[PDB]
Amino acid sequence: SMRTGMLMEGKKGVIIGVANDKSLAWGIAKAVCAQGAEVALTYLSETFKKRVDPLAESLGVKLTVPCDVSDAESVDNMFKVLAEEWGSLDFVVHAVAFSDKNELKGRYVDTSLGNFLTSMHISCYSFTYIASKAEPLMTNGGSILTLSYYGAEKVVPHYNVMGVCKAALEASVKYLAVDLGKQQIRVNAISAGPVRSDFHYILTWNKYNSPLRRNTTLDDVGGAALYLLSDLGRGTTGETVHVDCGYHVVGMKSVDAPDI
Amino acid sequence: SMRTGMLMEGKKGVIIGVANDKSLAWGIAKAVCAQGAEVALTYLSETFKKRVDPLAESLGVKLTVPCDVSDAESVDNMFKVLAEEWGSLDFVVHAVAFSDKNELKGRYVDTSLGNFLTSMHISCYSFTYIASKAEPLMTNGGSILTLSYYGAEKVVPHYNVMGVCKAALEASVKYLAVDLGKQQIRVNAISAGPVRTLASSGISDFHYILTWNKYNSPLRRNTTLDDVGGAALYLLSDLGRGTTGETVHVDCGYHVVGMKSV
Repeated sequence: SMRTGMLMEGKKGVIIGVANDKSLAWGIAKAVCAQGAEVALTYLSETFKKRVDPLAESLGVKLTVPCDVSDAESVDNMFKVLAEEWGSLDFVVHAVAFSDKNELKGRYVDTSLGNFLTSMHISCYSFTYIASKAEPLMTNGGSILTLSYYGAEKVVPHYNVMGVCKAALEASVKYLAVDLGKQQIRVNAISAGPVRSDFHYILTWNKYNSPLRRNTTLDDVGGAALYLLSDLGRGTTGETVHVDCGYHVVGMKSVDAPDI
Repeated sequence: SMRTGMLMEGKKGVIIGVANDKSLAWGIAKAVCAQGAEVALTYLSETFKKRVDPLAESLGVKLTVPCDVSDAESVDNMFKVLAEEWGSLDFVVHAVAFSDKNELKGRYVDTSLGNFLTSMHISCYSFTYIASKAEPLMTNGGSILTLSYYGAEKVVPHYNVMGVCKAALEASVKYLAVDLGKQQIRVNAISAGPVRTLASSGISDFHYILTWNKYNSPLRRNTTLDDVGGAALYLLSDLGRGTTGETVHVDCGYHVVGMKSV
């Protein structure tokens, strides 16, 4: 639980998507809390609250609030609570995605309408709606951040409809940046490499072929989130920053990496 | 009505989205028909058959079929009709998009859920569904084409959720190209510059968009239906056999402009 710097001192923000200590949302929470941020964590509903409690305790988080990002009334209530507790907000982190697991295993061309719309609602639209509700609380400027992946830009096998959803999200970041920039609110994404069967293969491929010859870590993603959410990042908006050990630059499997 | 070449001789295909003679879909139809294609034109419902009849007659099109891309049964019936008439298909052109006109006037951040979902369904998902229906009719290869716009890539006015929908569409093109390429089916998009379709739309932002593109594009003119037709001829004919997953800009160069023409 050790705080190690003061880069986020005096900044208050909500992180949406921390359900365990292995996730990207957790890596970001740990990084900003270690730099003095005052954080609220969300949990899906009362039934799943006891899972967030100890994560909040280790971070030093004192405010946890219910939020189901597919439910407009739940999101509205969450911001009402933050408004009452804090009056203003400095940052929002949106680390939530959803898509049908079985359709990911199939071909993209076989995607069903229901899965397409559900995935788009949770993975893409929720960010826009959340941004709309955060705006009146972010009077003194601030920073809103979401997460993406290289499958938004190039075809990654079995990422299917999530690639399409993340492409939509990356575009939404740009349109949001224009709307919210009038209030000095930045809007950005981190395009993260995979962090350590299908998943094992993608992770190994990234290890073998990335320029740094390692996988992305939670600490890497936390560092980038600190840039974007602190005063260091005041001049960057509408951007998708790759935090993937350089994988995005590679146009072909390394000649001396093994095929797998 | 006069055929001028043979680039599409022996190719059969369906064009979805021709409702008048001013649209991109019409420009494409005119171009492929003039090169010898056998074309089927869709119309939205029985109400609109009167509007498409004279367009089809002037193109020499003998097959028209209902197709409302929000209704899976309608789409399924359309491909049933093509399979019965032709047995196989060489090309598909998808020129359909929809969003709530009132939300376009406002801010992207105020987009409603209903508008987002409906725009996504019609403007992006329908292309994927149509591609899935075409696949078994194109075992011998061919070409599937959709339309996009620079608002998919960069923020432009009076576009809002359509920018997000088009970005999703351009990503879907890439995924579809991987799925359908083993069968030698190419999947591509044309990112077209704005064209005047109405004498006056009554929307100042549209006048602005058109004017800005005209004066600041490298060619110092607006995109025409002929321009888009020619690009479609590349992508849909044998000339385009080696290109797939691509979004080709047919916008008089506007996409390269970082500031303004001097």
